[PDB]
Amino acid sequence: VLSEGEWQLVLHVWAKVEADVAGHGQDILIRLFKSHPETLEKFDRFKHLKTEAEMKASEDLKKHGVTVLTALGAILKKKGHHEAELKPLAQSHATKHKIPIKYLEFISEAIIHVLHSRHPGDFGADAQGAMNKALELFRKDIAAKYKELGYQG
Ligand code: HEM
Repeated sequence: VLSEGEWQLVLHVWAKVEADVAGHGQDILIRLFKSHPETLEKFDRFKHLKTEAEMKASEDLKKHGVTVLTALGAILKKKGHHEAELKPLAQSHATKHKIPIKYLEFISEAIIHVLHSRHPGDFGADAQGAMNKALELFRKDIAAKYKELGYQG
C-alpha cells in the first residue's frame, strides 16, 4: 500500500490545490487536451474549442475542472478506503462516458505536471513519487471494476 508518510506528502500538496481548485482544474484539462487531442473528442460539450485561448476563456470548462478535482479530492482523503466513491465513477466512465484506462493515465500525467509548475518548493521528488503511487492505486482500482464490467481499459 502507500505508507502513512507517503499519504502525508500527498495530502499536504492537495490542501494547496484546494486553495484554487478552479485554476488547477483548468490548467490540468488544458494540458490533457493539448498533449492528447483525442481526449477532447470524448467531450461533446468541449469539442468546439480549437485553441488554447478559447479553452482558457470557457467558464463551462472551468466548471468541469472543478467537478473532477473535487471528486479526486474526496478519493484521496480516504487514503485507500475509497470503494464507495470509486465504484460509481468506474461505472459511469465505463458504461456511459466510455473512457479508456489509458486516458486515465494521461490525466494522471497532467495532474503531476501542473502540480510541479504551481508548487515546486513543495512538490519535491519524494512528493512526486507519493502522488504517482496514489494515482496508480486510483487507476488500479478502476481498472479492476472495468474488467468486471467487460471494458478492461
Ligand atoms: C481523475 C480523473 C477523473 C475524475 C476524478 C473524473 C470525475 C468525473 C466526474 C465526477 C464526472 C461527473 C459525474 C459522472 O459523469 O459520473 C465526470 C464526467 C465526465 N468525465 Fe470524468 N473524471 C476523470 C477523468 C476523465 C477523463 C480522462 C475523461 C476524458 C478523457 C473524462 C471524461 C468525462 C466526461 C465526458 C464526463 C461528462 C461531461 C459532461 O457532462 O458531458 N473524465 N468525471
